[PDB]
Parts: sequence; C-alpha cells; structure tokens
Amino acid sequence: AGNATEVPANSTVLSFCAFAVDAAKAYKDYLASGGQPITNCVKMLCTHTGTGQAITVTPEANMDQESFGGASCCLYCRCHIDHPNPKGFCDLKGKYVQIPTTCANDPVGFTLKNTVCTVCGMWKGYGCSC
Amino acid sequence: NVTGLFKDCSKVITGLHPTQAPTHLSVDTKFKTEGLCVDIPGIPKDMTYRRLISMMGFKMNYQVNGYPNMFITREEAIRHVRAWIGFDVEGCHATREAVGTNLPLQLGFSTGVNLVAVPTGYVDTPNNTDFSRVSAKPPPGDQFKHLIPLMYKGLPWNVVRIKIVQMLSDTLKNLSDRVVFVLWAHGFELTSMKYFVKIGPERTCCLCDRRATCFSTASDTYACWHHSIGFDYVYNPFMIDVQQWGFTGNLQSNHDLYCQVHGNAHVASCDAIMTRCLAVHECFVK
Ligand SMILES: O=S1(=O)C[C@H](c2ccccc2)CN1
Ligand SMILES: [Zn+2]
Ligand SMILES: [Zn+2]
Ligand SMILES: [Zn+2]
Ligand SMILES: [Zn+2]
Repeated sequence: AGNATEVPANSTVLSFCAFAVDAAKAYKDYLASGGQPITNCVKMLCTHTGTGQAITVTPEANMDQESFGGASCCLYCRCHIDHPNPKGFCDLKGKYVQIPTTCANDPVGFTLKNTVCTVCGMWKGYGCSC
Repeated sequence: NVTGLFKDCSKVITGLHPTQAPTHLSVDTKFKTEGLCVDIPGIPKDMTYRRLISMMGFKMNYQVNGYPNMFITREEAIRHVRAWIGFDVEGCHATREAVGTNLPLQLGFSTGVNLVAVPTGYVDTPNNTDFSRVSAKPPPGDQFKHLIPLMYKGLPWNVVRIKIVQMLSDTLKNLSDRVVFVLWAHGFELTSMKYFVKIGPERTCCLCDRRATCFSTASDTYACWHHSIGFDYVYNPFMIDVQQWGFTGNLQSNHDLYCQVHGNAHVASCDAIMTRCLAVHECFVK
C-alpha cells in the first residue's frame, strides 16, 4: 500500500541529511565529497517570459531561469526534517522557485546557499540589480 | 525505478500540487506532461492535508570526509566488543488515516530493558513535517498478542529517547567510549534509530576530553557517557548486522546452536539478548 515519492539515486544523501544534527552542513559536505546533487525535483514546463522574481505564486522563469516547485527545492521538505527558522514553517513549500539555468543541476543546494534580495525580489547575484 | 524510502502512506487518491509535492513522482497526474509539470491556474494548493511519510528504507552508505560510518566491519566490532549492545524493535502497523509503514512500539536492548513508545510518525502538512502520534494497530494478532496492551502503555518519544541515552550511558561509561548496536535484519532497527539518533563529525564532551556519544537538542551540546545527564540524543553510534555473517535460518535457530540459557520469551529485549549472544559465540569461538 502507499505511493513511492523517491528514486534510489537519492537514498544515500536523503538518509545522510535525515540523520544529521546540521542537515544543511551535511548536504554541503556531501557535495564537497563528490556526492551527486538531489534529483527528482519538480521542474516546470513554462513560457520563460515571466517576471523573473525568485519565489513566486506562479512559475515566473525568464529566459535565464528554470522554474521549480518550491517544496522540491527545499532540503528540509525533501528529508522530512525540522525547518531551521524559529517558527518551523517553510518559505518554499506552497510557492514556485526560479533557479538560474547555470545552477539548475542542483536546485536544493542553490536555495540552501543563496538569499533573496528583500528590495527587488531577485536572488543576490542572480540577478539582483542592487 | 523507485524506493520505499519516504513512501506516502496516506489514503488520499490524489497526488500533490506542484508547489507542495516534495518530488516529481508525487506531483498529481493532472499536472504532468512531456516528462515535466505545468501550473494550472484554477486548480489550487491543498491547505489541510496530513500525509504519513515512511521511514523504512534508509541506506547509511555515505562516504563523507570527517563523518564516521555507522555500519562497521566485523573485525572493528570485535575490537569494540565492550561497546556491544544488542538491539531489536517490535513494531506496529499504520492504520485508519494511513496504511503502508511500521512505527516503533517496543524497543529492546541486551541490557534486558524494554521501552514502549506511543505510535509516532512523520506527517507531511502544507507547511512542514509534523512528528506526532498516529493511529496504529499491532500486527495481525497471533504471535503479536502481547503488543495489544502495549498500544496504551507507551511513552512520548521525547521521554523514550531520554531513557535510551540514560540506559546506554549507565551501561557503557565504565566499558567503552562508544556504542555498537548488534542487530539481526537491521532494517526496522535503523528506521527506529531515526527517532533517537543524530550524526555528524566527531566531537568532544563539553565537560571533559572524552569523545562525544550524546547530543542535547535543548542546548545544542555534546556529552560523553559520563556527562549525558538529561540528554535526548544518541550521537554518532556504530552498528553491525549479524544476519549477514553467513547464517541460513532465523535468529532463534542460529542462537540455539551455541546457547541453551536464553529461552525465547517472544519480546524485543529477548531478541536483543539472543543477537548479542550469537555475535559473541560466532566472533570469539574457534
Ligand atoms: O498522481 S500520481 O502520478 C502521483 C501520486 C503520488 C501521491 C503521493 C505520493 C507519491 C505519488 C501517484 N500517482
Ligand atoms: Zn521546506
Ligand atoms: Zn535587489
Ligand atoms: Zn565528558
Ligand atoms: Zn544465548
């Protein structure tokens, strides 16, 4: 009974991060040890003529981005572990995340390492104008 | 190709909305096209769901610099025979709101201790994963008739994990700088470990220079078996699966070949005693 959510290629990293005291550090160290990025993310088929904002209600990928389902880009959602922010609630689950096409190979690692500019709503460095 | 790890055990006939689905596999079929997903304005997110996620299927085969391996060799386990603690878990089946996974019920150790936990699971919601009590039933009543009364004598996991740390610390402080859980068909024991174990790089105690064997979430601190008073997590434990040492039959029949003093009392701690006993007879005789 029940429906499988995962593929075997993710078993090792998901199990490693599901037992870690610090799962974000565990994932970054896992990648640094040659480990493959988390796959099976929710990649969107979109027009690529969107606002380009980082976290949106609908897919807003521009020509330089790929749109993804938010929960699928969140290490804490992917591992079924506690979220770090004091309220324990997620900012990506329930939204779409725009990831630069150059970093689309590792959407989970991108959201873990980067921040959204609170002024323009775009990723710092990809491509916040400030 | 798929795994049972993180299997959705809810009875919901629908998949998830693209923004809420942890994976492409779990996105509802209505949003799928050409290997990808589409957003359908007018089909909204679900804001009330409760989906039990299965903790059966962990694979601890990571190889990361500075992170010790949980599963050790027989030769390394032999060297650390003073750390050996037999471990077995009797589980209950998810029922009513969910079906398809097992939850820890009675945790048994070679120390002779049996701890009963309330059936608790990892439930996904639109905001997070809620670790909480779930409806559960003992496995089809025959050899599991002793588990029926235990469904009500369980302690919350925050209490259970404190007692495990207290028991291991009291047993191993004068014997070893670590714990080696001695297992037979480790699958469900490793699933149960998710409830009381944390892993990471090697640390030292906060009150001494001995290696850290315990972790406290309340204070983000590490302690050895001597200073773990009030600690809730077992940190960086070791383990080995005795079943993989070339044995043909079940646990009892293999244990009974060398030992006639541990009669099967059909309880978690009895299996844990038989597991450690079998490991000792196998590793140190001839
Ligand atoms: O609609 S579907 O394509 C997605 C659904 C599913 C739900 C929950 C977890 C995994 C999978 C199974 N059929
Ligand atoms: Zn999340
Ligand atoms: Zn900006
Ligand atoms: Zn100490
Ligand atoms: Zn025996």
